[PDB]
Amino acid sequence: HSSLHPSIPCPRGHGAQKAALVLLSACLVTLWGLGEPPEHTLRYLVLHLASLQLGLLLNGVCSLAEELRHIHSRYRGSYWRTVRACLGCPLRRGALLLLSIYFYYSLPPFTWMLALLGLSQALNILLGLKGLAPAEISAVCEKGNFNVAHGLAWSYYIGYLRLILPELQARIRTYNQHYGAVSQRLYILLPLDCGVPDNLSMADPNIRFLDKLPQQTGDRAGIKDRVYSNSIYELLENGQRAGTCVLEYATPLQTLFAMSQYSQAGFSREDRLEQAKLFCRTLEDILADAPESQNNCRLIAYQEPSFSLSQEVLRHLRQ
Amino acid sequence: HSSLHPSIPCPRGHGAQKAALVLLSACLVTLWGLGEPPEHTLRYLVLHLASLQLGLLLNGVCSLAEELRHIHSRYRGSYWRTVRACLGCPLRRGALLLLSIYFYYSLPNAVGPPFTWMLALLGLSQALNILLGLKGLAPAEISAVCEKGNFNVAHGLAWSYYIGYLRLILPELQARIRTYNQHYGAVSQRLYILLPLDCGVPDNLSMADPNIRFLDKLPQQTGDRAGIKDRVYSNSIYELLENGQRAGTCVLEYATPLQTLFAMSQYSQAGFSREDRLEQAKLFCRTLEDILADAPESQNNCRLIAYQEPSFSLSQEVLRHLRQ
Amino acid sequence: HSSLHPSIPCPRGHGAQKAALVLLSACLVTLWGLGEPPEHTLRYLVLHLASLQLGLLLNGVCSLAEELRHIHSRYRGSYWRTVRACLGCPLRRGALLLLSIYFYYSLPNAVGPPFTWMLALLGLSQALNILLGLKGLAPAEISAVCEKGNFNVAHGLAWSYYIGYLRLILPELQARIRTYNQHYGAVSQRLYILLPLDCGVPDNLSMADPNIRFLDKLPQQTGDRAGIKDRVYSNSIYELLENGQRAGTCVLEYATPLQTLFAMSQYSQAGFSREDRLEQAKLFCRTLEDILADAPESQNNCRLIAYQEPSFSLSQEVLRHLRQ
Amino acid sequence: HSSLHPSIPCPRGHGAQKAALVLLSACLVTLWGLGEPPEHTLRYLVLHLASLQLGLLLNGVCSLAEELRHIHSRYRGSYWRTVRACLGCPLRRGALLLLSIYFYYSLPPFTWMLALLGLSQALNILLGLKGLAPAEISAVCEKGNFNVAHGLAWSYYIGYLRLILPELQARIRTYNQHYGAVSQRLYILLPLDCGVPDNLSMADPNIRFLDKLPQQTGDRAGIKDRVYSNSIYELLENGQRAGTCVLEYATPLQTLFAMSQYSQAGFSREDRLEQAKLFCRTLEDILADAPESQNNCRLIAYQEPSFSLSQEVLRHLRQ
Ligand SMILES: CCCCCCCC/C=C\CCCCCCCC(=O)OC[C@H](COP(=O)(O)O[C@@H]1[C@H](O)[C@H](OP(=O)(O)O)[C@@H](O)[C@H](OP(=O)(O)O)[C@H]1O)OC(=O)CCCCCCC/C=C\CCCCCCCC
Ligand SMILES: CCCCCCCC/C=C\CCCCCCCC(=O)OC[C@H](COP(=O)(O)O[C@@H]1[C@H](O)[C@H](OP(=O)(O)O)[C@@H](O)[C@H](OP(=O)(O)O)[C@H]1O)OC(=O)CCCCCCC/C=C\CCCCCCCC
Ligand SMILES: Nc1nc(=O)c2ncn([C@@H]3O[C@@H]4COP(=O)(O)O[C@H]5[C@@H](O)[C@H](n6cnc7c(N)ncnc76)O[C@@H]5COP(=O)(O)O[C@@H]3[C@@H]4O)c2[nH]1
Ligand SMILES: Nc1nc(=O)c2ncn([C@@H]3O[C@@H]4COP(=O)(O)O[C@H]5[C@@H](O)[C@H](n6cnc7c(N)ncnc76)O[C@@H]5COP(=O)(O)O[C@@H]3[C@@H]4O)c2[nH]1
Ligand SMILES: CC(C)CCC[C@@H](C)[C@H]1CC[C@H]2[C@@H]3CC=C4C[C@@H](OC(=O)CCC(=O)O)CC[C@]4(C)[C@H]3CC[C@]12C
Ligand SMILES: CC(C)CCC[C@@H](C)[C@H]1CC[C@H]2[C@@H]3CC=C4C[C@@H](OC(=O)CCC(=O)O)CC[C@]4(C)[C@H]3CC[C@]12C
Ligand SMILES: CC1(C)C(=O)N(Cc2c(F)cccc2Cl)c2cc(C(=O)NCc3c(F)cc(F)cc3F)ccc21
Ligand SMILES: CC1(C)C(=O)N(Cc2c(F)cccc2Cl)c2cc(C(=O)NCc3c(F)cc(F)cc3F)ccc21
Repeated sequence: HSSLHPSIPCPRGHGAQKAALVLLSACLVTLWGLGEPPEHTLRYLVLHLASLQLGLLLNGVCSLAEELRHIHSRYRGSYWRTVRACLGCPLRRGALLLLSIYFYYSLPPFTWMLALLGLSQALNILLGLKGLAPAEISAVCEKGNFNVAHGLAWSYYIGYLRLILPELQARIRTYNQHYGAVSQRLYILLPLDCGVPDNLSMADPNIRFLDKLPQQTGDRAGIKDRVYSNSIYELLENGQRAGTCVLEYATPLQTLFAMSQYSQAGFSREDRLEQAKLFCRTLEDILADAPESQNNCRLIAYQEPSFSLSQEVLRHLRQ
Repeated sequence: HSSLHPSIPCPRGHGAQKAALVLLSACLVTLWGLGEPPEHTLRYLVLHLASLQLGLLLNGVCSLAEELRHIHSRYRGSYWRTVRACLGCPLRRGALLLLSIYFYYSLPNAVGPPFTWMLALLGLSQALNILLGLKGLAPAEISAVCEKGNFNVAHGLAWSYYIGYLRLILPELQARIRTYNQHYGAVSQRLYILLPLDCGVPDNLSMADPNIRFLDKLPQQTGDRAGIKDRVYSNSIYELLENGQRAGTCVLEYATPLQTLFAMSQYSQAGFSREDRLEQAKLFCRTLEDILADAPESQNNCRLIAYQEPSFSLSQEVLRHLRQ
Repeated sequence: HSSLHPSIPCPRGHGAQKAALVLLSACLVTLWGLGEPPEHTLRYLVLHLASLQLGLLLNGVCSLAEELRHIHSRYRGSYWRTVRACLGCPLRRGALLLLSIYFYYSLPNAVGPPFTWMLALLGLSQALNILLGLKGLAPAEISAVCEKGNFNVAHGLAWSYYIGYLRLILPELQARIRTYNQHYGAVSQRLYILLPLDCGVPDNLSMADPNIRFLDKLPQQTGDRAGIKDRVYSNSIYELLENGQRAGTCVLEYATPLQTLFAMSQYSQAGFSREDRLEQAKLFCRTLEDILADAPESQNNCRLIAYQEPSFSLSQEVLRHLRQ
Repeated sequence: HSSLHPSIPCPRGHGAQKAALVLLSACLVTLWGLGEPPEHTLRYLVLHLASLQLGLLLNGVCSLAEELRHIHSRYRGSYWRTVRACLGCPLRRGALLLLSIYFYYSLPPFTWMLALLGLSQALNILLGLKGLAPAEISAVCEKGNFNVAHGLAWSYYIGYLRLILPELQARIRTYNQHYGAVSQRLYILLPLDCGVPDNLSMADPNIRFLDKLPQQTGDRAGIKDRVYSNSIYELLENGQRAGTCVLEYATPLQTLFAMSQYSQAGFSREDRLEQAKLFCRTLEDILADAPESQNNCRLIAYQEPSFSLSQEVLRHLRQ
């Protein structure tokens, strides 16, 4: 469970499997109560599974009709890779297919039923009856890591935080020697609504600006001088300075907001809120394990309901 | 169809629906030939669809158990949104469930068990599907769902690259190039972005090809971003050597997000494989190409270079686009 | 739900689908009670749906005749796009047409004629529907289609008002107000927009309410737009009288697009009725409210006043929002 | 047929009615050939129409379930207005409904068939089978004038062109007296792709800028001084001035482009192109009839494929 903010969803668990197990127990008890012959039960069950497997075969063929066009670009020119992409594993799938064919032909008309199954399966593709529910899609994305926020969080850590955080420790001490000493941490603001104004004082006038740390420079991706700059802010309580820290907005959140505005992005407000929460979770998880963040940085997540933002930083700064 | 590189896949098309239509026509012709009673055909088709709908109901009920745990964080604390996520649409799904229940209870059936026995078996089979994983999507179906939904990481990386870096710098780039030319051969008036589909992206460009060397940088651009008081955007100028003599000079850079894809491959915590890296690298190029095409700020002031290593041509690749 | 005024309609909801679900449940219960053979029920339901699909095919064929004339101008000169526009989706529609033809030819029927006789009658009835206009949409269905598709004129007017005027001026408005206050009681730091749902909008605001009078204008703002070298955006300052003494002063204007709606009502060539004017005027307010809510440039620097005349309160209405 | 550009679609005609008439003739000839009893033909036809009318009644009831919620806001608190909105005209609809009920009950089970019809109609709403085709929607919008471009064109004429064009004649002469005399017309550019750059020279360097006309001022909508300004441009051919005119981009086209970019607008690229063409057509039609445009303005529509834009203005300027 995340410690940043209550609104952050936890990773999905096994609850579906437990519900399926309860359903299995109930179904078996019901079959025991009904008193129908066990052999007929087994026959019907195996026939149903065989029919499902054959429907899977036909759906895979329909998908293969599409994937073969991409054979060169996506599948590097191998027909077998395309076939596996459509069927998952041709060996296991072929074994189950042969078993299903044998059992469905033996146990019982085969040809008429096969045609009826193909007709049913074709309508599923054309009508779209097998479109997955939002929860099913969300679970698939989270397990596979097919998420916008996943890439943004790793991009943020790999590029910015990985480089600057080690140097941050040295730079802050240099500033304190040159100059009221500032806290020895970088504080990152995570607005779950993705506000992120470019001037921090506009967010809260109690946060006012102070001189900058020494610039950090590095050679990167063919640009010989990438300059990394950090600003210092003072926090006002009762109208006087009550804290001083190096402060940031998570810039990737600004990308999520902009994606929500552009029509070409295909990115909605609901996607923005879900991905914003996900971005916080994965960034929290990575920094926990990351060697670079010994004690160097702090994450602050908040959700505006007259807001406390200045007090929010102070609370963690005092903490 | 992408113009950057032959290997970049085109967006998926309707071919699956065309194959489904061919299959449907063939199945109808086969039923016509078989000569079985039409009423039996219709009855059993409807019964199969009804059984599928009931299995969907039960699977959603199983899913609903997990989502109810997240109700407060993921679904705004409302039960209806949870049920909507699990079942897709309560009204349409309820209508189809009523139809399925009515027709399966009412109609005679010889291929399937009576209603209650059938329901017990259907729940048993759905529980087996859930526990064993017998219904998992194929990787091609997952890819189709992701590309239709825009769930890929490369989509987010490309949009971040456009919104943060290019959208700001490209407008100012013309003025900075004119200033550099007037203050000072004259650099070309475009920014050239290199896209290695293998995601190598060395920091020191000289390491990639000795025929590329570094000149004095463009004037720095500064702007206030995300609560940081103004920060530097900088660009480097390079000269290109043909047989050891300058054939061309240009403003040039690697696409930084490709380094993120490569690093994500190395880190175990990322759950990102090398196969994903190549797939997402191609998708990044395709997405960025589409963005810059429509983007008004990027009209003819930007150019993309995409290549894959087969002694490499890199310096010639940049020269090719410059003289073109 | 809009906050501007009680009379502004909320967006349409799902109530129609809920009523349809209630109807479906009642019909299923009625069929259950009637005790007629289930197979007859299923057969005749399927036959009715098949007849509807064939009628749709014929109607699309009739429509296709008109669209083929426009092929080059409206459909890029491609036949497939014309057929797509007429039939919606060739693949899905073809699948359903094959199903309909197969089942109607194959199944026995007592309520309808044999296949060819039925086809002749169905074409006759569809031709009558087209010629007589017997299938025209009700005005409520047209309104639902328009609001779902965003086909209303008020949508375009609101988006033009936001994109052209407010998006530019509102950011500069703060600096202009600060400049006016420093150069010089002090005007409030917000722009107030008046929205008469009757679309009166007189040019001279003093004519609307003598208690409103005009002060020295804000500094002019100039910018280059649409091939015109810089042009003036100007705003007027007003003072508000309570019992003949200044209670408040503000920057204020009528929403110009409402004059367009009123004028469109007067002009015969516009094909725009007074009933449409009131409907679109409310929709304009609702659309603008939604735009400014999400728009980042309009955060707390803009305010909307909406009212309908029942001796009018106008000056008090502005005062209400100022002190609030 | 529009004279601006070939790409502009003409208003839809009667072709559908002619096709329906041909279909009617073919169906009647087919019925004559089949030789089935005419009385059975009439009975079946009337029963089909009656069933369609009853389905219409039930659909109207389902819609009324929704519209009643809006009774106060949209329908000014009248139940009868809501009922008419759902049914179109309760008198004619009730007459046809009573006739349909009578004929369907008399001619033939009624109750079972009525329930089956209701079940069929309910599925149409829930499944959405009656969603109109794009061409049907487009025809409805064009006839009803439910279009974004319709409002934009009238807004452009009512506000800008109506006011300035009369004054334009006087102002141009004033400029010629003060000062190479410029053409006595306003030229408006209509890019069907909705490009519309803010600086015209950027579109084509052969178009260069020249001093402005005297400013026009007016009192408008509570703003005491609305200033209307027009710029003058010179056109280069063979590298020297070859023309001088007052030149404009149609600003509403810029709105269409921006709407295409914003996600909140629900406006696509295809909508942008269709509405851009429609905007040209309606603006062409209105100015033809409008009293104000005696000879004062010219419309130029072009569609970029290295473009001739400067030559395009010259061609019409020479014309
Ligand atoms: C009485 C019943 C009533 C019901 C209605 C039935 C009426 C059927 C009527 C008419 C058919 C339409 C006109 C035909 C002529 C055009 C064809 C062509 O000659 O065209 C063919 C066309 C190639 O063209 P292309 O070279 O341009 O490639 C384009 C590519 O397809 C696009 O791919 P995609 O759409 O995103 O998937 C891409 O997007 C696009 O890109 P770009 O933007 O550049 O244009 C281009 O590349 O596709 C094909 O080969 C597929 C052709 C086969 C698909 C047929 C579906 C199944 C149909 C019927 C079922 C019966 C089958 C078995 C029957 C025997 C019994 C078992
Ligand atoms: C064995 C079969 C398996 C198949 C599945 C069947 C299972 C059925 C199961 C469970 C039902 C769901 C839980 C029920 C408790 C919640 C209800 C509530 O108590 O709630 C009621 C809720 C009011 O609430 P509310 O005050 O919050 O108003 C909101 C409003 O509705 C929203 O309007 P809309 O959705 O855009 O149309 C607006 O958008 C939202 O706005 P906001 O954003 O502010 O929230 C709010 O205003 O609506 C209603 O009165 C409608 C209630 C009736 C609709 C029922 C549909 C027909 C259903 C079944 C057919 C059988 C009928 C006849 C049967 C007898 C035989 C003839
Ligand atoms: N070649 C190049 N030169 C630049 O100056 C530059 N600036 C940004 N970018 C790249 O474009 C995109 C925009 O960055 P964004 O701010 O949205 O996310 C950035 C941002 O959240 C953070 N970050 C990076 N640099 C800074 C910086 N100087 N100051 C504050 N935050 C920074 O870390 C994220 C990833 O940066 P990069 O992974 O190195 O590549 C970025 C990114 O892909 C640049 N690319
Ligand atoms: N109150 C107010 N003060 C202004 O300065 C102002 N400027 C524009 N607008 C209004 O915002 C909207 C956006 O204008 P757009 O340019 O996109 O369409 C404008 C534009 O295409 C054209 N037009 C109007 N004024 C000018 C002008 N000065 N110069 C060139 N074109 C103009 O005619 C259209 C309708 O103008 P109005 O219908 O009177 O109100 C406009 C409009 O509703 C203003 N509203
Ligand atoms: C399950 C199917 C077969 C039958 C359901 C019929 C009705 C009882 C359903 C249909 C749609 C439902 C409504 C759709 C929308 C809403 C808004 C929804 O919004 C909230 O207030 C909570 C969301 C949030 O927290 O933001 C609350 C439930 C409610 C009233 C629902 C209540 C139950 C309704 C009426
Ligand atoms: C009518 C139904 C029942 C059967 C149709 C089956 C096929 C013959 C159809 C299905 C989709 C069609 C294709 C879908 C997409 C295109 C792209 C389309 O694009 C263009 O080149 C013209 C558009 C333009 O002018 O931009 C040309 C037709 C084509 C090849 C179509 C040809 C005919 C196809 C293969
Ligand atoms: C398309 C066609 C003709 C077909 O090929 N099958 C294969 C098949 C099964 F899928 C299932 C069992 C036997 C056969 Cl033989 C089929 C089945 C039904 C049916 O009524 N299934 C209910 C049902 C069960 F019988 C057992 C179960 F465990 C769950 C369940 F939901 C209707 C039509 C068909
Ligand atoms: C739902 C139910 C039971 C019902 O209420 N009707 C009413 C009705 C008609 F709609 C049409 C005719 C008679 C009746 Cl009685 C119906 C009809 C059919 C059918 O086969 N229609 C073919 C068909 C025709 F018969 C004549 C025609 F001019 C065109 C056409 F397409 C199937 C099921 C039903």
